Amino acid sequence: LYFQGSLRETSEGVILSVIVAPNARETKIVGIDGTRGRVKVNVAAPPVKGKANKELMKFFKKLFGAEVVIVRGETSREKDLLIKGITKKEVIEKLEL
Ligand code: NA
Repeated sequence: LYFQGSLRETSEGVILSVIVAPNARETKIVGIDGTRGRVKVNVAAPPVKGKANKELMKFFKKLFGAEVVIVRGETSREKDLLIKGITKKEVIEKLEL
């Protein structure tokens, strides 16, 4: 199981496909869902008032040093994040740290 199954590079940056679980002890990557092609991300925020979406974006903006926006799944557990202006190679390097 590699992170490459959860990423693709468009003209704008990298779309990182995640599957979240809120109410977690710590925001962190906890796995890879090999069937869905998504990174399993625990989010230390409640799923109310957009707080889990905010925490998710904050985590990845800090990790990648780039603006992160939700492009699909704002009200789903399965969310696609656009990491603007970054390459897939850079995203893989940072996910593997
Ligand atoms: Na939310």
